[PDB]
Amino acid sequence: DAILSRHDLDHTVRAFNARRRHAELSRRCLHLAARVQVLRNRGYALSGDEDELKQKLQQIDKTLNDPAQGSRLEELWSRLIVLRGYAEDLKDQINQAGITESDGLGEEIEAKAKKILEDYDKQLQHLKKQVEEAKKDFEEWEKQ
Amino acid sequence: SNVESQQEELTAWLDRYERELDELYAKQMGERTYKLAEKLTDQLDEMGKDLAKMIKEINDMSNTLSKGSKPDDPLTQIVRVLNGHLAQLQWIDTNAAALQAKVAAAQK
Amino acid sequence: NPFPGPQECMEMMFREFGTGFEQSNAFIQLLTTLLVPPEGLNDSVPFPEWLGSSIRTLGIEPYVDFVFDVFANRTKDISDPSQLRILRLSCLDFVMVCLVTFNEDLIVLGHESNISIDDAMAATNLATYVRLHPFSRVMEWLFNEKVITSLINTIHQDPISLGSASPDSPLVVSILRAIQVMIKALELQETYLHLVRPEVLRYQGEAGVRRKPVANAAYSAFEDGILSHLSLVVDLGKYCNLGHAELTLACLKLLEKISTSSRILSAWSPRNKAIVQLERNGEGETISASLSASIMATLDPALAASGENYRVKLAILDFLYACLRATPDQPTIAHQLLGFHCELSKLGIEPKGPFDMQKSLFHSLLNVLITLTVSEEEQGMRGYLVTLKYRVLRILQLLWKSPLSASLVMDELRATNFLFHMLLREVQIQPQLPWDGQLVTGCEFLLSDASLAYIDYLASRAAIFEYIGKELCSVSQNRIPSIKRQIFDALNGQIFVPLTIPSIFDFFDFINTDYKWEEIPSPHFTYLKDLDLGPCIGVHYDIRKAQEILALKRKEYEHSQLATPEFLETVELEEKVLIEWLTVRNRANLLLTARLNLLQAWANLLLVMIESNDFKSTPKMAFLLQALQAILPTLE
Amino acid sequence: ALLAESLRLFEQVAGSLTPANLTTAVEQYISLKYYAGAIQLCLTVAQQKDRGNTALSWVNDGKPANDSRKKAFDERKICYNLIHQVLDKLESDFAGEPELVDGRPTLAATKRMEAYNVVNDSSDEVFHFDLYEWYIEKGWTDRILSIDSPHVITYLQRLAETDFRHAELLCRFYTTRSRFFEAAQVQTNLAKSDLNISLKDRIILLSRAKG
Amino acid sequence: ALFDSLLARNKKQAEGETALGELPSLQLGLADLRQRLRKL
Amino acid sequence: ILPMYKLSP
Amino acid sequence: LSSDILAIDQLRELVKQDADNARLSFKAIDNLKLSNADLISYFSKTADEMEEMMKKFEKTITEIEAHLTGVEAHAMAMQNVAVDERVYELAAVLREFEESILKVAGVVGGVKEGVTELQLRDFM
Repeated sequence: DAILSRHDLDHTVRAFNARRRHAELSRRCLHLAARVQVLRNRGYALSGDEDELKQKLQQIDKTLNDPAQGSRLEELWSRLIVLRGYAEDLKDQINQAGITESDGLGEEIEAKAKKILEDYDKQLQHLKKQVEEAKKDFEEWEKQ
Repeated sequence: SNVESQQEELTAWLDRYERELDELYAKQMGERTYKLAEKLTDQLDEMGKDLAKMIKEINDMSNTLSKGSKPDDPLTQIVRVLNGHLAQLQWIDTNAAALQAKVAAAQK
Repeated sequence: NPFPGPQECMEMMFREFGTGFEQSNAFIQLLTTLLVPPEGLNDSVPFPEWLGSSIRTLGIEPYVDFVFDVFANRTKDISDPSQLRILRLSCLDFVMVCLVTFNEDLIVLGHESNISIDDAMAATNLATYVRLHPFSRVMEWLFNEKVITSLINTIHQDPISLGSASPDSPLVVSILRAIQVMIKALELQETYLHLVRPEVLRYQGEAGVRRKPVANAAYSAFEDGILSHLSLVVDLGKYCNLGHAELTLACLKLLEKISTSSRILSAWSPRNKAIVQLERNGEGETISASLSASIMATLDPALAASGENYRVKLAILDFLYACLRATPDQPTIAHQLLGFHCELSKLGIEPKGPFDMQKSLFHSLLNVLITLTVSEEEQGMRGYLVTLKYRVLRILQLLWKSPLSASLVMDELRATNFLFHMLLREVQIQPQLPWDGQLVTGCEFLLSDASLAYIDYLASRAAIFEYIGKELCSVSQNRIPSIKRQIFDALNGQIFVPLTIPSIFDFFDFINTDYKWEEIPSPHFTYLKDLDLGPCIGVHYDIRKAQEILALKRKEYEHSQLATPEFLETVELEEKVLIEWLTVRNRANLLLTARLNLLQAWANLLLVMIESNDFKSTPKMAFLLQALQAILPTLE
Repeated sequence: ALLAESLRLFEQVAGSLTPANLTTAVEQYISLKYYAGAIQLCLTVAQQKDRGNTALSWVNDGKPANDSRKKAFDERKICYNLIHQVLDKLESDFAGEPELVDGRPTLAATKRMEAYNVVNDSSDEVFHFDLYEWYIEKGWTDRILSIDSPHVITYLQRLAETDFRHAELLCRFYTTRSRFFEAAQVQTNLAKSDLNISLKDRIILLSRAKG
Repeated sequence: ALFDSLLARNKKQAEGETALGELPSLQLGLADLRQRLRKL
Repeated sequence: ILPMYKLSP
Repeated sequence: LSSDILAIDQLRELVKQDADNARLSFKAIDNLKLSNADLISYFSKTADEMEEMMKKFEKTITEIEAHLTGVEAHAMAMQNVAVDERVYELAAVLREFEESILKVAGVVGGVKEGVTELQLRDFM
């Protein structure tokens, strides 16, 4: 209980918090790392590999700043809201089968299914780690 | 705590650099492309966030539609865990296939 | 120049028209109406190409930019919930009117063949269309966190309000419009990111344009911004108990598309989050109960294709099919909805649960399937019943083939005598019984939709034969004659509860060469004879590959200036015959592969029956001779 | 040593020789029986006027008229027409002469084999097509058949599709090599065609295809 | 508490966040999932 | 357990 | 806890590269107060990285489309229709997962043995 209480609350929050702090500090780091390449390198002689950088930047920027690509999301959202309203309506209509649902679901096979699931999880973890090892052990041979 | 204090030294210093930065500004007083690069790199984060919101809402609608008189039930539980297993199994399969492919290279 | 530079006066006026709700909604409606073309709801984007060419403005973008900024920021100053709902509905309608006015196939064919095959003249037209159309700006805004946050806040509402609200309530309409916008965005995100972003970036780099980004680079796709919301699926599932057909179908389609994605299921199951989110207060149980109560609702015989109940049933079946076909090895929400305990790489059943008491979604499907009669008199061999049973059988096969959910399913099936119900529901096929009032020998049969129902019935028979063979093999390897006797009796043509049924040899009526599905009457085709189906062709002959060729040939003939007006009708009728020729060839190939699969299944069943048979041979000599007589003409 | 070094000097400025000089060179090479060499110069001058191989992308697309790539084909052909010019005086000088005294090949027959190895081995297939087109115009039928290059199969296959009398050779090409099925495969597919062929010819085609 | 942790993990999984890549994945289940499994 | 699944027509 | 390990492991390598990238920036300023060719790789790297994140966005979008298109059908059937039948589904799923795992296992074993083959051929 103590271990679980520690993990489930004290550590999870610090993990997430630390990750967001990393992201923020990554942004700040790039911002500074960007200004450094501005003020000091403002000697007008900025070229060479810059072209390639702004080429890539222009390519990705052009790919992003498209009407269709930007429009697809907006279309999708409404396209979702349609189903939202439709589903909510059709749900409210068939919002009567509650006892059948709760009692229908509550059963015994569920307990067995949970067990089978845990077993699957174990087998899966084992396989995953086995493959991981198979990779790590191969990248060795990749050098020799 | 180490990872947590590393986000204290490498923050106070990041704040410390700003003085030498303002000093550099002070020196220069006596670009937009990068500023475009940062916003360009930053803009997609919002898209990721919005996309995440969308996915969450879709999950909400599907889950609530399929079942909405007992959200604390063991069905959606099995569904979710079982999805997890599906994903992990897919990962295993794909990566294993990749390693299998990697061996053909050694078959020279 | 409203009586100060124009760039400032325009924004001042926009902000002045932003204070309040009445004027804002009126301006939004006016803009939406103005964006409609005069021909009604494809080229000639509904606005002048020289709109704002005098001043240094991006055209019509400022309008959409201000609308999005308002809808994203100033939605908190509205106290009256009705005003907020009306404003959100107006914004969603504006977004839909802006998105539906975007050409997808046109831009695809342009980027494909315009610069690579066609000249560079029309390229400028498509470039101007893609640069001036506001679809790109809408898509860029869709990647913002404010938009998705407002959307999920609008969709996240208490259930009591929707329950007490009227079907024409603005909340339901706004939710429907939002779901439709989300669907359109999920559909067009790929097309945008492919054929909009690079062109716009290249244009901005070449020419001089000042634009402010409003998208997040981190959100590489639309799913990244919505994968952080867990209550969305819960709300979508709870909204299924409302009865609204349109809203229910929209929510089902949204959930299907979500389950069909990959990044969402990779983030959920990298333990898991959805299974625990749907098992907080028994949401899965009530969702399954509502789905069961819905599928059990009868349909209107008159409104076969218009019955909203049948549409909801088909939507639920398609959702289940898509959720089970994707990632079958790893469990999903479908297993939880069916009444299984989704565990990590393992399943199970709980005591006294809904699935243990034979009251769940799977048992409801079994019941509605065994209590379904397709044999009718007025028409006979209906189509939508066939489609429903075909979908049910596909779902059953997907559940069976999955080894993670195979043993328990087979046990539950053999514990209720499902094969017996299926056999009792079987019906014999003959060349006299018409399909939906239409006879099979008619030439229009290959062109009508009865071919789909016929293929579905063939696949159903094949699946039933495969299941019977698998169950017979299982009972034989289990070395228990308690069920072998009943199996043989069902195969002999008798049932001891005696009820008789047609033997397996009776169902061997699908092999018939009188129809001549292989032979096809080839017209004269005095012209277009050299046009082959090379680029048309998984036997699937595309019709557009030949349509483009015949169109180019007609254009060349017209340019030749040799009796172009008279001989045009000949080419027209030749094309109208070639399209039906292609459709008939496709239908014939489908029927042939279906017959092949059915024959393979029947042969496998017969082999499994003959091999695993401890009963005497002298009594079965009659059936042996009958099978020999039946196959003699087939081999000949 | 003089002609071999002259050839080295010409190939260097190949991407820059004027048709007037290239001719004067080939004219002299023929006087000195330097057949195989002169052919190699013209082939080399061709490739260096069009390194990107636009005469291929021009003919492969099939007769794009009113095009800038006409330069590529036309300039390449000035060299090809000279190759044809050499191959004529080759046979003329060694006209009807046998390829051997008993045991020993003639040096006349050697300069013949040296010449037709440069031609048959070249990787310029636009040159091969223009060469096969010119062999027919001279009635050298049995010459096309003997060629074992795979550029001849593409030429004859692409011409059989719209010319009955060229599909004839492709069928003859296969039958001298004893690829009998491949011939009947064309003869049958030709009788079933949409081409302007008389019925009594289609009777011959199917009768040969049956054999 | 194992299956519980499996849920909890698979729950926190499909819920954000700002991790520079890992966005929440949509859950399927049952019908679509079986086919999605078979398409492996 | 089988109220309606019985084969009693 | 084992799941918590990978969390820190990620957080470890993250702050470490952020430590270096924030360090590479100060040494440039400390050099100035008393590397321009180096940060180019860093920016181009961020670009190269994001270049795929966009593709991920496209992928997820296409999936979302493909999914909601299914949601439509599910609702389209659910409206049209308007416990024990779905219990069979769970079993049908699990018995199929067993098979899928057993399928994957073969691939894994094949790989592993395939690697040990080369490992052997190395010192053999």
